[PDB]
Amino acid sequence: MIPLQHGLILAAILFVLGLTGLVIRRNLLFMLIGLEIMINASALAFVVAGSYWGQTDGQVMYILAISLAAAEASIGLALLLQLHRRRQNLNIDSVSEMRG
Amino acid sequence: MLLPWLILIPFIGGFLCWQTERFGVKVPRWIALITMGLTLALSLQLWLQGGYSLTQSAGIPQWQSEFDMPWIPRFGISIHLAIDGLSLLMVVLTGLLGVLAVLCSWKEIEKYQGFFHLNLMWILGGVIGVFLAIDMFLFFFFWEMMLVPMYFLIALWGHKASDGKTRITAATKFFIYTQASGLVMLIAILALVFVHYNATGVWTFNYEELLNTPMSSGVEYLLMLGFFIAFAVKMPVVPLHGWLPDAHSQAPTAGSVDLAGILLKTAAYGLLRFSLPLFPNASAEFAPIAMWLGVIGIFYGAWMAFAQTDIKRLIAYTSVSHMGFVLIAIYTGSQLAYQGAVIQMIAHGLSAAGLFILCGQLYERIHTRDMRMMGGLWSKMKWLPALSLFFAVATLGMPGTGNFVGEFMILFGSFQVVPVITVISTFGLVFASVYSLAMLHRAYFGKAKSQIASQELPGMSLRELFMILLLVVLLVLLGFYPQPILDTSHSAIGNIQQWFVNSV
Amino acid sequence: LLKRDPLNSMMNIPAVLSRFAGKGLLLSENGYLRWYVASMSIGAVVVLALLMVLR
Amino acid sequence: MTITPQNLIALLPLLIVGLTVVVVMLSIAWRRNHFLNATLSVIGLNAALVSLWFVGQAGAMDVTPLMRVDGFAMLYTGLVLLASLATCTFAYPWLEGYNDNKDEFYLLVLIAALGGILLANANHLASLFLGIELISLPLFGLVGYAFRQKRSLEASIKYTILSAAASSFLLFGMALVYAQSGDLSFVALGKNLGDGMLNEPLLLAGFGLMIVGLGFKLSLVPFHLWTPDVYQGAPAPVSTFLATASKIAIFGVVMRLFLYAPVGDSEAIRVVLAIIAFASIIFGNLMALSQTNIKRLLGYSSISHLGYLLVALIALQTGEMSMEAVGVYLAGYLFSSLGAFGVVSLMSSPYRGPDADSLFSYRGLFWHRPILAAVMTVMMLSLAGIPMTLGFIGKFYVLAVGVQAHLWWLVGAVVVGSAIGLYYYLRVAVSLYLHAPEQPSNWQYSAGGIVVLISALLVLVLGVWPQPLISIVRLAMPLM
Ligand SMILES: CCCCCCCCCCCCCCCCCC(=O)OC[C@H](COP(=O)(O)OCCN)OC(=O)CCCCCCCCCCCCCCCCC
Ligand SMILES: CCCCCCCCCCCCCCCCCC(=O)OC[C@H](COP(=O)(O)OCCN)OC(=O)CCCCCCCCCCCCCCCCC
Ligand SMILES: CCCCCCCCCCCCCCCCCC(=O)OC[C@H](COP(=O)(O)OCCN)OC(=O)CCCCCCCCCCCCCCCCC
Ligand SMILES: CCCCCCCCCCCCCCCCCC(=O)OC[C@H](COP(=O)(O)OCCN)OC(=O)CCCCCCCCCCCCCCCCC
Ligand SMILES: CCCCCCCCCCCCCCCCCCCC
Ligand SMILES: CCCCCCCCCCCCCCCCCCCC
Repeated sequence: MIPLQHGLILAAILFVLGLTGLVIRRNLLFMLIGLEIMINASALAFVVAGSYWGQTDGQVMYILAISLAAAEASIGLALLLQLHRRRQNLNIDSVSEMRG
Repeated sequence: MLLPWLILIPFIGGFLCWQTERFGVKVPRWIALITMGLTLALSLQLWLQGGYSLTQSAGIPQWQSEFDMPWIPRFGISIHLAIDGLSLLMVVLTGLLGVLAVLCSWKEIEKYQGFFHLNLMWILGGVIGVFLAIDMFLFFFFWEMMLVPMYFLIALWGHKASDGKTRITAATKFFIYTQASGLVMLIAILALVFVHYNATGVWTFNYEELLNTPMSSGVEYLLMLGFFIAFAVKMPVVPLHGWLPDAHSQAPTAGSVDLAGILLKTAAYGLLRFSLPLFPNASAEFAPIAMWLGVIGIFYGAWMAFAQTDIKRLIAYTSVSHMGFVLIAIYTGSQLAYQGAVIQMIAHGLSAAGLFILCGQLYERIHTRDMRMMGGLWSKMKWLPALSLFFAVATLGMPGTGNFVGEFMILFGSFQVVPVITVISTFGLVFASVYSLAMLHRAYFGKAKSQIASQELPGMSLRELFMILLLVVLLVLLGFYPQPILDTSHSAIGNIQQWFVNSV
Repeated sequence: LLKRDPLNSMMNIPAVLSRFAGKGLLLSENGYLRWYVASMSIGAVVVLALLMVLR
Repeated sequence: MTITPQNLIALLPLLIVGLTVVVVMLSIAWRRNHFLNATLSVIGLNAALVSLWFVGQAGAMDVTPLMRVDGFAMLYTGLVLLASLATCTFAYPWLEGYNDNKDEFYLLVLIAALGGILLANANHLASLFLGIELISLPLFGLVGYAFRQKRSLEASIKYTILSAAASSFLLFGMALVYAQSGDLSFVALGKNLGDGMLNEPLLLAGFGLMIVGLGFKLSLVPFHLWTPDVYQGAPAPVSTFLATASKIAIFGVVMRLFLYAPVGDSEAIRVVLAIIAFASIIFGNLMALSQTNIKRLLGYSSISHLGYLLVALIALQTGEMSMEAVGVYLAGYLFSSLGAFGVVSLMSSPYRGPDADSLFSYRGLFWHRPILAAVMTVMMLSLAGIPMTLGFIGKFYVLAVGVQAHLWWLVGAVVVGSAIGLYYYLRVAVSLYLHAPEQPSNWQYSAGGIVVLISALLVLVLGVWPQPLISIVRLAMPLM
């Protein structure tokens, strides 16, 4: 009784909001937060699609998605801590040394 | 069976020149001399045993000798060599110029001399492979293979008085011109092979089988344009000529590198063998454009040659105008104009070789190429100004030299085909006399315009003088008795002409 | 009038255009990660819009 | 489906690389020994190559709903394993200069090779996504392995952020595709369509977002801006792996996805990929024109060469030998990139610490490293598509495939980009032999030198005589 279009539109809205947060925020922590919003939105879209078809593959894709989300959040926060302890500054525009 | 050895003896000789540098610093020149002499001797033996004067025209294909061996059987690509009269004349000419290039690099004994001789031999073997290959991929492979040793000779062994970045710029311009034109030719080759594959069903790159491929007029015109662009870069045809005087000016200052790589004209042979037979209708439709490009090349090259203050650039633009004459000859349908084109190619090779060797000797005597810094050199040198007078007279189109024979047979046949273009081209001969006399007046006659010209200079060695006199004798004999060359190229030229005019 | 080769120059002008286009394209490599994310999102918009237009 | 013992035979390189990961990790847990753990890693990868021989002695079959093993998968597994072995060999002297722990490097290289093997056999959207992530996360570690250096930390942060964003794009596209088509296997993407309804808007949008993720991974325009910064900032063996193995594996799974999907022969996707290939060729060559840094130059070179590969992919659903062209080009590109990045790695090894400079300074390399200069100029000629090199054979295959499919815009793009490449590759190769004013002794450095020399010899020999490589690639065909 819940349309597939509505669930996919909700997932698309969350994905777009996470991408906007990734773009407009200069702090690296908020960039990681936007990345987490984007990957959670894509996982929600997989769950919506799997629930529409009555298949378990959507939740399996969700499980792989959140495995990726956990591991890359760990890596990104480790790199954030390294940047903080090497520069005392989380500005992502300051770490821009290599240029064309 | 001797054609693979005609290609392989330069490569093995270059490898042995590189390797035998450890045995002595003045060793690899003898190895290069021996291998170029072996290549010339094998070419002359193929000439003597071929019986080209008694051969009658029987239609394409008609090879005096042939060799085939599968190379990439997936695409139907094979090492497929063949020789007839035109290819034989070109192979003898490049063997002779290779011997002259080895002798011109004598008494230049530095470190990594063996690699210089390796690059020279690989250029010569690539030129021979261009003249011998009769399948499309092997022809393209030899066409592009010469450019790497040529690039490194210009960039690393080039004109030592330059900035160093000018040599790299000239070599890069040459390489980009020739390799991009080659890639356009490769696209045309691949499209022709695919048209044949769709028409018949079998992969082939063989030139004999790719003849009479049924295709529409537009597709044939496009394939002809790709082939013509590749040949027009190396002919040179204006405006694609600009690499040539920069490559000549920044070449290694012995002058041997010019004779080895820049002086010979594989593009006129390429037009004759792969443009008229493969696309006869397209060449027939393209003929007015090509002939007007030849006229523009004649006059533009003469005007550019007059305006130079450097001798090497003057000789380069002289080459541009002569190749304009040859390009006019090719797109007519005359056996007489084709024979004149063959004689003019050989005569241009001999006369440009003499001019470039004499310019190198003059530069190593006076340490400048600016004609504003030299003058009155007839009274200061022993042999060089008189031989330079002879070779400027030869490039002028003087009867008694083979340049006259080639140019006037071109003009006779072209007047039988296209009279207006012939009239304009003979006025181009007047302009040729103008620039030859301008060079002679600025360089050797008058008062000395600098302190370096107001001194007695050492005479030429016996080796340089004897090879220049050999070129003089060859040009005079070609002017007075050109009949053996005509009888050699007659059957192949007749085959090309009868294929070109009977299919239109 | 011809002493500096005009045909050589009008064949040299593709090299001038290539150098100018390369210098212009190198302005996108400014080293800013937010611009790299923004360019990825711009490319996503362009690809999706092209696919919707072409259908 | 269940896993029969024959299916276990077909998973042999994957099993051997996973077992090597476990064994190397337990050896690190025993004692931190650089030589033993590097040796165990390279032994595991060589055992995976011999297991590829054993897989070839078996059949070609679908080992899971997820994996399909065939000659295609075997060829890409071999390419990934060769790239990983070369990366470990180049890494040992560089890590010998390193000061911190230097065995987690080999663990991460093994896990990235495992992801490359999974992408080589990937027949499913789940296996594609998992293989991309198994490639990506160890590369997050490897690019910032020398994180005390500013450039490596910068490249690590850029690569991590952008690859997480691209994985989000790819996953959202996969979710939209799964919303349209009820199956996640490659052969069922667009299967439930007909009568000219192949261009379903949701399916095209999902493939567009997947194209965004994969084109980030392949450095295709306009998802290419990360490439020179990450290539310059990463350690040089990491740059070798990132240039060869990641690109080869991801392009192989893209090739199989476009071969098997019924939406692969879509006009809209073909036109979009043609635009991306044109822009990639022209932009990579134009941006590499004025580069004095060799690693940035090779990054832009990778952009243009992946553009040529994409041109070969566009003609896949029309012609036949596009797979053969991709195989030959990928072999040549692998060997050329291994030689070039290995020369860059050998002259930058041992590691000089985070404080010292790491510029290559290739001018006048011949007068103190003549063999490496010869290898580097052979590789520069090969990346330029010069005849007598295998790079020309790949370029000839790309041109023939484009001419057969009447892709005239892409053919002209290849010609123009090749001319621009001629300029900058020749600039590097001739700067190798000039004169520079100013500015080892172990068998692992010699092993790296032997690797770059064998790559140069393979490039020259297979450029002169390319029939064995063509014959090898032609018998490595997937299930039709
Ligand atoms: C970085 C910036 C700078 C670098 C990039 C610059 C641009 C590079 C690209 C330039 C070339 C563009 C494409 C030229 C080919 C166009 C092909 C074409 O229009 O084909 C249409 C048609 C095909 O044939 P079709 O009609 O199908 O045949 C069946 C029945 N006739 O064709 C025909 O019917 C025949 C058409 C013949 C005339 C068109 C070809 C013109 C070629 C121009 C160059 C040569 C000019 C003459 C020679 C000058 C000296 C070399
Ligand atoms: C010399 C030319 C250039 C070579 C470059 C190679 C680059 C890629 C390397 C890996 C390529 C693997 C390609 C394998 C394709 C096999 C396709 C196939 O169907 O093979 C089947 C065949 C057995 O035949 P069949 O009877 O058909 O089997 C079915 C029976 N149920 O079974 C086979 O064919 C088995 C194949 C086994 C391959 C083992 C490879 C071991 C590793 C060799 C590395 C050499 C060094 C290279 C690096 C040098 C240094 C950088
Ligand atoms: C910058 C350099 C590179 C320039 C870009 C690359 C070349 C562009 C060529 C454009 C060609 C346009 C063709 C337009 C029609 C296409 C559709 C068609 O009907 O093609 C005709 C034909 C296939 O139709 P079919 O019924 O099978 O006929 C077989 C017999 N021809 O088609 C065929 O049979 C094959 C057609 C081949 C077309 C020519 C390919 C060779 C190109 C030569 C060099 C480029 C053109 C000249 C130089 C321009 C300036 C650089
Ligand atoms: C007559 C029309 C019909 C026939 C057309 C035939 C086309 C193929 C044959 C002609 C090709 C012409 C190429 C002209 C440029 C040659 C390269 C050159 O001049 O390089 C030298 C120059 C470096 O020297 P410099 O300027 O001092 O240094 C600046 C950097 N520090 O280098 C540079 O400045 C940068 C060089 C960049 C790379 C070279 C340019 C490539 C451009 C595309 C090539 C294909 C063109 C296709 C046709 C276009 C229209 C004619
Ligand atoms: C066919 C292979 C082409 C690419 C390899 C080129 C390198 C070959 C081996 C090295 C030779 C270098 C010679 C350098 C001579 C420099 C002389 C400078 C002063 C004149
Ligand atoms: C900045 C670099 C730009 C490079 C552009 C290269 C363009 C090459 C020429 C392409 C010509 C394509 C012609 C296609 C004609 C198709 C006609 C089909 C009729 C059915």
